[PDB]
Amino acid sequence: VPDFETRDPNSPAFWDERFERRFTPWDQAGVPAAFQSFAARHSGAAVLIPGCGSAYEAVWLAGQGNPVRAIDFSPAAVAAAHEQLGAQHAQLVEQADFFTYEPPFTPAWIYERAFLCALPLARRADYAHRMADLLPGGALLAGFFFLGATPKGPPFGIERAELDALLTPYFDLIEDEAVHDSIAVFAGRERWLTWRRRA
Ligand SMILES: Nc1ncnc2c1ncn2[C@@H]1O[C@H](CSCC[C@H](N)C(=O)O)[C@@H](O)[C@H]1O
Ligand SMILES: [Cl-]
Repeated sequence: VPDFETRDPNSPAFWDERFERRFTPWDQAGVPAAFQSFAARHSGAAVLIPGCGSAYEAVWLAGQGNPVRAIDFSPAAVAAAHEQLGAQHAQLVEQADFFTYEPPFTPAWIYERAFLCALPLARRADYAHRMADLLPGGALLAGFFFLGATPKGPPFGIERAELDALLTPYFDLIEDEAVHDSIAVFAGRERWLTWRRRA
């Protein structure tokens, strides 16, 4: 809605400007219900959260005791995460490029929310390879996927068939659920998808 002077979503400065001016349409202001029920099913799982933004989910996982690393290449995003994490859990977030970052553990679960749809279309192929590289066979890429093409972006919507073309060479779809606490921008568009890394 506002007039931003950064336009390249590949740049951390792009996301800085949105956080800095308080224009963050994607922000849930909390932990989504489906994240909570999925995480309860995988209480021991080591979790990577790329493009974590405010990182509400990392605070929640800290309370459940999962190993977790949340990363965001945006300084303003990491400042937002620190506000949520406080000094107590600040070490769970790092300012890092998802496409460069090596986690200090092998993830059992990489949690997706409003990250794939933050990426320019040209970064989608990298996303798939990176997820496949990070996840061993049987491990999970699971979270909220923003389905259906959009005219502009971000958020860049993705057609179901294009998402298949991206992930099925590496993942089997094993869950596709309606979401019952979605915010306006994602209402009726996001779904919870669980992808299992192929062996
Ligand atoms: N290559 C990259 N590595 C790490 N973070 C990235 C990234 N590309 C985009 N991002 C980050 O992804 C975020 C998209 S906004 C989504 C934030 C959060 N996942 C939420 O659900 O609320 C921004 O904070 C941006 O800085
Ligand atoms: Cl986003």
